[PDB]
Amino acid sequence: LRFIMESGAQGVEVIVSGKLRGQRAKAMKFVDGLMIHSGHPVNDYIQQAVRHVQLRQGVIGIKVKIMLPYDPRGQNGPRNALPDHVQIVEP
Amino acid sequence: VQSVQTFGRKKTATAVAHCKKGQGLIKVNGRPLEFLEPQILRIKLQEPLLLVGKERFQDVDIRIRVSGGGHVAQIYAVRQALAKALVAYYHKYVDEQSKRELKNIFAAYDKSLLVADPRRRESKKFGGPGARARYQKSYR
Amino acid sequence: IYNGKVFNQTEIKPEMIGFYLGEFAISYKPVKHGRPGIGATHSSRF
Amino acid sequence: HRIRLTLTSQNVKPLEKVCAQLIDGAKNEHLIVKGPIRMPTKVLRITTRKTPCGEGSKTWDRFQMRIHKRLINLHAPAEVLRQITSISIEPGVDIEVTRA
Amino acid sequence: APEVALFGKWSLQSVNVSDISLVDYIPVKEKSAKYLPHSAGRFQVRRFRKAACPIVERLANSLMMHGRNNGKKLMTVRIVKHAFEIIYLLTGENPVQVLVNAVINSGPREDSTRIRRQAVDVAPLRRVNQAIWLLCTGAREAAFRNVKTIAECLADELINAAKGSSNSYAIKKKDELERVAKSNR
Amino acid sequence: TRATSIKDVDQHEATKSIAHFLKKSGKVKVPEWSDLVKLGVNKELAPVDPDWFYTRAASLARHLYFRPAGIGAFKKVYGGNKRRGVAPNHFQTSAGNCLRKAVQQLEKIKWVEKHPDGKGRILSKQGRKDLDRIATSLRS
Amino acid sequence: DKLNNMVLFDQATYDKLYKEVITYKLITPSVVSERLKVRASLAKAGLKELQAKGLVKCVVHHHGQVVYTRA
Amino acid sequence: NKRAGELTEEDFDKIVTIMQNPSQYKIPNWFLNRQKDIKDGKTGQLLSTAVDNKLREDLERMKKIRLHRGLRHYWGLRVRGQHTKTTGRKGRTVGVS
Amino acid sequence: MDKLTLARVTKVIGRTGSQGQCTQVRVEFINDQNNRSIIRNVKGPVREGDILTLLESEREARRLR
Amino acid sequence: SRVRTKTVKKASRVLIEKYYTRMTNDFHNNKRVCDEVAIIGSKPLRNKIAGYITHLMRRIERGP
RNA sequence: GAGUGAUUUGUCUGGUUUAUUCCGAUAACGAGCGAGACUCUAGCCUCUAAAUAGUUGGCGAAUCUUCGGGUUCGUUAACUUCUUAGAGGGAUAAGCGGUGUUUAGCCGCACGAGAUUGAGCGAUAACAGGUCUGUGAUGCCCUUAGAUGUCCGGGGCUGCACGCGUGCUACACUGGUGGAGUCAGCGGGUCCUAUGCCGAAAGGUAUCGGUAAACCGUUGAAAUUCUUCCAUGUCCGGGAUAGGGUAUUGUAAUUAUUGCCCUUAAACGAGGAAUGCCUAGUAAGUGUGAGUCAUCAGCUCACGUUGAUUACGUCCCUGCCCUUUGUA
Repeated sequence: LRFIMESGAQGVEVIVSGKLRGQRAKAMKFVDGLMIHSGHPVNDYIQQAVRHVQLRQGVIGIKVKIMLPYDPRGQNGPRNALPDHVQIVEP
Repeated sequence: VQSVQTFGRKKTATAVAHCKKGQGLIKVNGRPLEFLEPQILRIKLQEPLLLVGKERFQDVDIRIRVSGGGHVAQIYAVRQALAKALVAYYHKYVDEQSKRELKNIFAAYDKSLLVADPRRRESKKFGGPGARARYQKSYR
Repeated sequence: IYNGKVFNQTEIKPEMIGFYLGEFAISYKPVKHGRPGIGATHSSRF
Repeated sequence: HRIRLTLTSQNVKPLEKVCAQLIDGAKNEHLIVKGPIRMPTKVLRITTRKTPCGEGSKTWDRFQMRIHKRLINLHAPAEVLRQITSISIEPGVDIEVTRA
Repeated sequence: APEVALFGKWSLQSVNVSDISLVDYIPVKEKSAKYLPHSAGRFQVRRFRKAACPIVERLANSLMMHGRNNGKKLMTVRIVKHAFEIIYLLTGENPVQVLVNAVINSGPREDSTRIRRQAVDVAPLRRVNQAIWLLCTGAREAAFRNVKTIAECLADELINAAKGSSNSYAIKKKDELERVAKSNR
Repeated sequence: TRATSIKDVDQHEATKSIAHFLKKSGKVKVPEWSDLVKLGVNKELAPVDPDWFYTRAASLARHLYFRPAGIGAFKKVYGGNKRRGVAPNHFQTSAGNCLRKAVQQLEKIKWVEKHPDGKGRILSKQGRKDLDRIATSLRS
Repeated sequence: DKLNNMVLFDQATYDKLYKEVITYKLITPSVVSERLKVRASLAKAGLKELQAKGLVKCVVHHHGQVVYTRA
Repeated sequence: NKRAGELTEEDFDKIVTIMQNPSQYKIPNWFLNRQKDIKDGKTGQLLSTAVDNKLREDLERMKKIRLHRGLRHYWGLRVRGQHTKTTGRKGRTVGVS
Repeated sequence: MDKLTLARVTKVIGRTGSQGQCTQVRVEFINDQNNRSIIRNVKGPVREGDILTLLESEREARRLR
Repeated sequence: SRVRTKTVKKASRVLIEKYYTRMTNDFHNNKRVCDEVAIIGSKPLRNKIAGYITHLMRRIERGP
């Protein structure tokens, strides 16, 4: 989480689910910054990945979601700003 | 060559009317206006002529090509195209006063004679047989 | 003729011309019913 | 002869960019270019049950892919086409030439 | 401007609504004088838009019930035209006038609601609606499993309702409703 | 000014007159089993009219006046809804032998040629003449 | 109770049709069948007979309904 | 287009003769309800009680040879492979205990 | 036996009834020198200016609370 | 419904404060000036902003 | 800030909004997610273009004609109205009246194609909800060759005193039967199949064209429209059940794959207690496409065609949201 946030992401969400402590499964969620969930801008600003880990007790699922920053140059993130973000030209 | 082209629309039926300087001819898909099916929906095609006057229709030859939709939709599209073609002819080759009189008569009788009805079928959604209806729910 | 479990013995009479062999060796057993159990009906479900 | 340039894609922006590049090349060369002819878009729909099992309410995903096609008619016997075709490229758009 | 006549046979400008209450809820003349009772119009966008739908249009709309006959507005319009012709051929005056009289006569003026019931008055719009519904239901029930056609049953129902005789299903139901409401006052 | 073609007259009267003329000509050879068959699977009984062959040929000619077509196209044209008993109805094509025989009889009478591109049948140079003559006879 | 409707006219029903039916303001197969206890098909056949003879004016001639009036 | 009561007797004899000998009057073999009989091999139309007699004979033959169809026929069950779990019930509801 | 009294709806108090199917309306008698005003319960849709035909007019509905 | 969200309200407030001179009483004029003075990612959003700006102008004329 | 603390306030008295949507008040200030915005879709209208789309002609042709015109093919120019798909415009509570706290907004009018088109996405926190039978996703347990691996041959998953759920077909003249006449859209194809010929049908046969705005295909669908017979009769409603014959798929059709021909022709006369879905191009009726597919649709996912009655409300029933209140 700290590395992703330092890398310039607006927000990050990491979920680790499975047999982390004891027989009964649980899910641990770590959230930093601001993250969007609904709407088309999700496709442009949100980048997700899912993976699995096979440990002695069983399988643990890892989910990572990163909200990219608004990059006008179109290198670190989407070139177009969020639809509801109105930016004002200073006079 | 005095000629205008208009179109009437209804559901999916669309009729394109070519109206030119003529001798009072009314044709749709090459057939007279008095031999269109269904038979009851023939006064609907005659309404423009009845309301406005054949005296101001005999000077033109208007040919209507209708396709799509069903019988009622095509009849309504044809009548709308007829009215719009007459209005366009009077706008492009007759005085704006007669144009306004024409429009006033048609609108006063029926608004759908000049402006298309925007209603179209609404898409079906799963979990039911149609747009809004849902399959029977068994609670037990 | 094999019926799926055993070999049903059948003599071929002239009356069996034009028929499949399987039609003379029933593959199942006729059903004789047994006083419906608990799940039958809705009153006995409880 | 008539050279047919057919451009196909699943995204409209790259396809239109490539079309505009080709028209600009033809006009600069002073060729007999026929404007971009826009074929009806092809919609491939797949409707599937969301659940991997048979349980729960019956919910469906409606996936669809769109294919857009552009035609360009050229009257060009000279060596200019290879130049125009080679200069302008863009990912996601597939182009092919036919000697109609 | 030429005078508009329903089916090109019946005049509307000579029709009068006796009930001043329903004058503004039974559209017959002026803007309501339409040649055909088949006009594909939106009469449900707002609440009272249906009040402007022509009365013969309303009768045709309400005749196409019992989904066996759902969506068959052309067949229903034919039925209405035949019934009107029978009306004129049997009585002698304007069939549209006969229809207006039947609608005026078939509307219950007091009903019952669950506020045991309480007697309440009936709005003119509901009066016209229920009159049309009762007439159509009576015609349908009379025509079902009968040699008499739907057109003849509708003609008889409309004539009886217009005359106010206690032979029409609509008049009988109106009397039943008013009597029950009077008892429940 | 009017009633110079088949399209300018009612098609019911047009096909009636065409069948009447075809019967009068006496050059049409009705097939042997005409009174022995159904006109398609969707039908339940044989035609009530014993002269159904002439009416079918007249309808074929009247439609060929409108559009060139083939045996399969006319099978679709004369097909209809078939009731499968307890299952819902479905579209079903008509028979083919009757249409083929009627078309061949019209070809014999020289009322139908083959399409120049060899893609069906077209109303003949004489077929158009005869049908337009019948239409103007209808006149009125 | 079943409708015991005759399929072809008796002589009494025939002259009844030729005397009184022509005097009705409203003439239809249904009403004629109800009055004379005949099938609707027979009623309408007799009505075509009357129309051909010119004793009745046809007002409606639909396949689903036919109406006649006194002439 | 004529009621059967108006028809005279000789007409009825004509019609019954045609029915009993359809092949003579150019009625094709595909128009008959008993073609290529399994026993005799003749193609004819079974009229009146002949239909019931032949149905009885067919059922007797199948049952006697112990065909699956005959056994089902004689047990009283459906013979065209229909599901019999839910439909075809014409008995009395049976309770539990 | 009370004369058929025709009354115009001056204003609509509001909806009423178990399911809100009735409407309370203030009604003014048409042919009435004193211009009698009362409150009535109505069935079906009603708006200002609608004319109701009260079979008997002595009854008055209870004002909405 | 027709209740303007805080996004529209804040955008209208900022635009009125920073470009009062260019804001007239005409909806089309406000739309035009918004088009050039602000980068708005949706035409409906721009029209909502312009409408609320006109509505605010009407009150500003009456008083603070 | 308040409490020792669990926890509270922020996250509200009030008004308003589909909305924790806004106005505003305020021991809180400043923020995030969700809502909204957003993407696709439906209109209605102006620039780009169109030998895979079309029109207006011009030119030949061949019919009719009441002689003035109508229909019809086969084609070289002008143009995009129609068709297609890019780029944009357009609608927002902006204008008028009333109302409202000089608000938020609400109601009506006007202008208008339109003064809430339908979908997709969709928060925190949870369920011992379903899925180990989707998976070279998987822990542990079991089994590992007289296998619980794999394959091969048969049978079953359809078996029938009975109960329940989703459905199809009907109970009829607002109809059924024989004619005649005509209007779609979504979309699919190496397999679609045109068109000839044969056959009563089913289907058979020689194969054109197409890997597609080019051919199937101007997708001649149904309901519906006009006529003929039938007329209240379980009958020309209904077509379950069953017999015989016969095409096609497939290695194979028995436990009938399906269809086609003749025959048999049952219950059903509008359905008790109960109970479901639904607010406009909607319900309902009506057929078509696709998925499944060697063959088999009464199922599902979509498409159009014909097209309404009723209401524009309420919290009575069933529930949901917020606040106060009581609780063992």
